[PDB]
Amino acid sequence: VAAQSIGEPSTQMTLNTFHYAGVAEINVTLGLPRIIEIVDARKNPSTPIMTVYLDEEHRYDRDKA
Amino acid sequence: TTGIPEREVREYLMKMGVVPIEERRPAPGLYRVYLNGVLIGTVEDGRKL
Amino acid sequence: VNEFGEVVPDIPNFKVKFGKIRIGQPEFQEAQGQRRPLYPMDARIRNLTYSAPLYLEMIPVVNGIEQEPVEVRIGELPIMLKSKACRLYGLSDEELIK
Amino acid sequence: YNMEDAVIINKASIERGLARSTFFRTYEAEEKRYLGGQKDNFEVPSPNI
Amino acid sequence: AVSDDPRIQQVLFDNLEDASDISTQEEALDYIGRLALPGQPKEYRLRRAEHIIDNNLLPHMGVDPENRRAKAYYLGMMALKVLELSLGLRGEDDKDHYANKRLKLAGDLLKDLFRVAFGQLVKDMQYQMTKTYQRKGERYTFENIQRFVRNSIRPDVLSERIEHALATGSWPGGRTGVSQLLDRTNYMSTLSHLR
Amino acid sequence: MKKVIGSIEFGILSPQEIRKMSAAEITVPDTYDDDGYPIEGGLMDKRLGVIDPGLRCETCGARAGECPGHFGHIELARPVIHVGFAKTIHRVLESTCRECGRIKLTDEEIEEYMQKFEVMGDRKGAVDKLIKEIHKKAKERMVCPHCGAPQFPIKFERPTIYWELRKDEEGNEYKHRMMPSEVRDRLEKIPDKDLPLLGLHPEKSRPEWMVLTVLPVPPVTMRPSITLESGIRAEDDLTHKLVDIIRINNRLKSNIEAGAPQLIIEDLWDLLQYHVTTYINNETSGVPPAKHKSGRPLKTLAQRLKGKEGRFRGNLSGKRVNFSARTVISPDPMISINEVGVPLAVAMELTVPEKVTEFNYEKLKQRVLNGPEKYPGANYVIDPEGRRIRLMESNRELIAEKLDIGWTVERHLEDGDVVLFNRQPSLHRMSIMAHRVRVMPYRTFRLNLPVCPPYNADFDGDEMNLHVPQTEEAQAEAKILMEVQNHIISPRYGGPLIAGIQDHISGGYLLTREGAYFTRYEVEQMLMFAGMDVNELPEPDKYENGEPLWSGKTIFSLLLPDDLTIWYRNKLCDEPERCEALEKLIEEKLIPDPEEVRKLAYDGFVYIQNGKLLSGAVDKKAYGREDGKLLDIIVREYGVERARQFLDQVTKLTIWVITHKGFTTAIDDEDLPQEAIDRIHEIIREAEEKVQRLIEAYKRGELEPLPGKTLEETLESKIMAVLAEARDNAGKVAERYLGMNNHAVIMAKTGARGKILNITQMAAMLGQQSIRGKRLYRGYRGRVLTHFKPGDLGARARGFVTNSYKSGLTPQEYFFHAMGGREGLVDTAVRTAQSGYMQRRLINALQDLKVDYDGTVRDPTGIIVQFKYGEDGVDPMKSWQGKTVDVDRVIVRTLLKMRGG
Ligand SMILES: [Mg+2]
Ligand SMILES: [Zn+2]
Ligand SMILES: [Zn+2]
Repeated sequence: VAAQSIGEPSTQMTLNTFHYAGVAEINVTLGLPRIIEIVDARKNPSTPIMTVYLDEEHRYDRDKA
Repeated sequence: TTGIPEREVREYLMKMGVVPIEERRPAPGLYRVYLNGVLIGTVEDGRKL
Repeated sequence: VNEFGEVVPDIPNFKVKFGKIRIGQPEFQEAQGQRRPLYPMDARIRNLTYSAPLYLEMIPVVNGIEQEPVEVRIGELPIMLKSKACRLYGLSDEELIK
Repeated sequence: YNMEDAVIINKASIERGLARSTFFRTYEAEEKRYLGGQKDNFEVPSPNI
Repeated sequence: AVSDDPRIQQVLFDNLEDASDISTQEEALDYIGRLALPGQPKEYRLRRAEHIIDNNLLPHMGVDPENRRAKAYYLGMMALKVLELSLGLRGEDDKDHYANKRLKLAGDLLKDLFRVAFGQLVKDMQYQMTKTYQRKGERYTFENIQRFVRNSIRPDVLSERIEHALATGSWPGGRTGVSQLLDRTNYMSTLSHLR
Repeated sequence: MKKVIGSIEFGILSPQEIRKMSAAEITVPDTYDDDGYPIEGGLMDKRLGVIDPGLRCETCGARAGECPGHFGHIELARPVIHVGFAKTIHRVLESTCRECGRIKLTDEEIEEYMQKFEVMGDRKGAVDKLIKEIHKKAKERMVCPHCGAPQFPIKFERPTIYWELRKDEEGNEYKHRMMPSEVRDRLEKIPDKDLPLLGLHPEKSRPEWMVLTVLPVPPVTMRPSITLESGIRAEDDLTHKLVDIIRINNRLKSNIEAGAPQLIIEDLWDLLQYHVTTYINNETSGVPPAKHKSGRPLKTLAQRLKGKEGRFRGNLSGKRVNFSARTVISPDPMISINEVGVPLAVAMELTVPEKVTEFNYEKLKQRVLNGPEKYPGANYVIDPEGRRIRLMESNRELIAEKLDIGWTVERHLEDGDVVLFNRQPSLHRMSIMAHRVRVMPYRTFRLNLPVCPPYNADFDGDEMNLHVPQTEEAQAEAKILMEVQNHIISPRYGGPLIAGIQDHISGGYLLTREGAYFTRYEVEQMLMFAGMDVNELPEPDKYENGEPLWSGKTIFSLLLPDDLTIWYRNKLCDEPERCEALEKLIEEKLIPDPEEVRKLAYDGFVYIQNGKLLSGAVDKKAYGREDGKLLDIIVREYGVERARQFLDQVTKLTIWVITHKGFTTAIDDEDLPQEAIDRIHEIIREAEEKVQRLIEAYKRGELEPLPGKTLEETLESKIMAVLAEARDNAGKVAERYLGMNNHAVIMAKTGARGKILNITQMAAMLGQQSIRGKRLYRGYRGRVLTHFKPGDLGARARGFVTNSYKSGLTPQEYFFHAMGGREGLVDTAVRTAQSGYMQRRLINALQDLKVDYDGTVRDPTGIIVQFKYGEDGVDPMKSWQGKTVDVDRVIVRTLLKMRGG
């Protein structure tokens, strides 16, 4: 049941608003091919991103960020 | 398109002013006329021809 | 046919020059050869092949001199319906109905 | 009885002609001649085995 | 031969200097038969390249060794196009634009069928006449060919090979699906299927 | 006495075994010979297998039909290396010392590696590391501890030849060839104690047996002779190559034993080595495939068991089946949620065995007497012996005499037999469900309408198949465990899957709006249409001003049980203050009088208290395929069997109002007046002119570009945002002017084939038109279509449709719309392809896991994957939106039932 419940929505994996009205996150490979990459190993993967938060000095100021 | 033999074409252009490959620099000479990809001859003024 | 032209054999006397092709009228000879004209409607119903004969003339060139062109059929070429050489071309409405 | 793309049709209309149609097929039983000289012969198969 | 334009000309002396000093003339021709067949063919070495150069490099311009000299000029011009784009001179040709796409319709296809079929006939006609020379020897002199011909054609050959290739939809070249059976249900379909 | 297969222990056949399990020595190299009397003394039925109409076999008679073939053997004159073990033979040969039998390790070293063999006895993967370390350590040594080290040469390989770079004169290094006899005699010295220290077994797989001495011959039954046209015997590949073995074998023994010119032995040996290699594997490496005189390569053993199209996926793991039918489906909402309609023609071609005992004796006597023609008839009768007797031919009376209990009749399908149903592709788990047969005259399967989200079926010609299980254990199992009612909630997410569709939702709204007064005649008529069965309590006529009549809320209230207290905001609210004026009067009182402010009701705050719908209206938050918190609560609180009646009675109720009330859509439903039309027009003019101003800014180099993208992309990025606002702004105008009381918007706001986005897209702008992100660029050298000027990046030029579907599209705009519509077509067929393959991966990886009785998920090798399943312990089919038990619901529920009294 775990296999089937995860393999059913891939069929109903339609589009979204790919050209959003946003700026920061850009071309992060959404959709069904993303699922295939995590299900497989692959040392390499296309378009990596790492997220960085900041401590209590840089949290509210533009010039320090 | 149906089809027309290459004979009557070649002659008619040549007779009218097409300057054979024997004269080119070419660039920059205001030139290059093509016939089905085959670069045959050059001319003088583009808009005229 | 103008690409092949002359060819072989290894015996130096004979040669064969290729002449001109003419395309006949759609006909068929069944068992015990009787050449009769063919119409398209009749062809589809009895499993025939709607085609026309191809006649070539060949020129025996012995020792250089020409002496006698012979026209000999080669087989059968499928003709397209309502084309130029097929019997249905430029025929009136009443005759097509008949 | 017509939800999600179904259509209800007037009984009388069917019964007077609307949308009636005929299907056709044709078989092609031939007469093969074996090379040994024997032949087929279309006859009513004698009540045997 | 490539170009007299100085800017384009300066990018070719580099490429020239790196290899033309190492390989002299006609030895590259030798390397083809080398690289083609691994195992000493000494005589055959030169001749294999002749086969490869004449039957593969631009066969629309010629097939004899004299025709090479013409393709030479042609090959230069093709190369020029590539080099300028790396310098920027044009805009990449999109291969879906209908100016550079042409349809070969029913006429021209049937020529390619008739050519191969007619070739097989002429080849079968040659062998047969030769195999009738030893057992029949001499007949009437000017009527030797005039009988050799008719006995040695067996016309069914050319005919069958035309039908069976067009009726099955597997042409000799390698293409498939050339002929379909005319879909005949409701008039609009047939007319639509023809286009 | 009827055992089952416990285990399977693979190994290697020993020569000793092959001689007893062989039936005869094959000696005559020939096949049949010829057209009459096919009996030889070698490879054919010499007590081996029977295929001809001649009964002779090994004493057992046993004709060709049902007669398991018997094996043979061939006493090979000389030893022969098996190609399949070659790579392993290298690991054995160059890791031990010759003449002694030791593993070239001191006792101490040997002694301690023993303790790593009991700690690793289950994991095949991590033992291969440990074998190779021993392998690598032995290969780099020359000092055996039991022969005093006399300088050990090194071995060679590849493909099947061996060498040893020894010394013999003074310093030479000639390459002495190696013969299988030499190799074999060197392996029998290795004692049995050392095989565990290698990769072998002492009893099942001795190393010396790897050098083939006797070749077992496959039986006749596995080597069939296919015929070509009608008189040609196109011999079997196996047979031919075997015949080839005996022809070289027979000359071999006679040619060495008599004369000995020495040279022959060298050539003849390697050919036999060559030849056997093809019999094991014709597609081997370095071996010219031994073909038959036709060009067709022979498919030997390694092409027989496998070769990507052998006998796992072809005939073993998948088959067509019996007892089935397949046809089109059409709807009928007048049968219960689990029943299925079966066409009466299909009912007579499918039967079930029944096994008469003592209480249904009377019934079955009438069935078999009725024969195979009438509907309640029978087709076969099975006596206890097992011979089936067919009831057709000329009489059925004498069969239907004293039936005598214990027999078995195959009656036609009657009302009530269990049957499964399949849509085919079987994506999710729910696609095969058991139904209950009901039989009606015509030729389609009738499926009740709410059971048409789980099959993902529509009704435009889709076909379904139905198979009927037979054996009494199987049949029972299907009815208790797979019936429809046990699957209202889906295991994927915590919500109902089988529920109301399009008309069911929309009709529910009309039944419960403020002012839906149904006259006495209609109420009476519709309670008899919905199965429910009440006594003389329609009572009591809320409004008698105009006439005595009934408020819509009370008729709906006759379905919910008498204790459901629920309250939730739903989709149709539009005034967040009037919802909140009523939201406090439920908290601080919990049981008020219904009269004060509940009769000061709203149309979007469902309030039900102890079985009475005081306020609210029903839409897609009660029923429906996505989340509905009414059908959801009624299956948790009040078993499973209650839910199907509540679902069933809601369907036939809601339909009867929608039918008799009138629910059309005309053409004026999309019309706006002249003033509203002009309002949209001024918006499209300004939005166009805004785009023009940005283009002029780009030309004069005052761009002010975005951070990340390049200048050319910044321009495009700014433009798309400008127009998307303008389309949505027009949509706000459409949601404002045309009222909520026409028959088209109603469908949109409740959720029955709706989206406010398409109703607005029928009376306003369509908007931009895109292809996978960028705007329309693919065209002529400088423009899209040849009707615009070269070098125009304007709004109208680069694909922006201004007219709607009502007013009509112009020629340029219509062509642009086609570019955006082909996008949706291509994609949908492509996305399915990658999904289907991907699913095959995860199924063949996880299908082994089960939950043991102590709540532990274990893989088939006892390696515990998860202590207490799924971070214990509530099954996803019964949990509340990711959480468990829900204290917030349980408190309100029990406290209300006790305090209310
Ligand atoms: Mg469908
Ligand atoms: Zn037997
Ligand atoms: Zn030793």
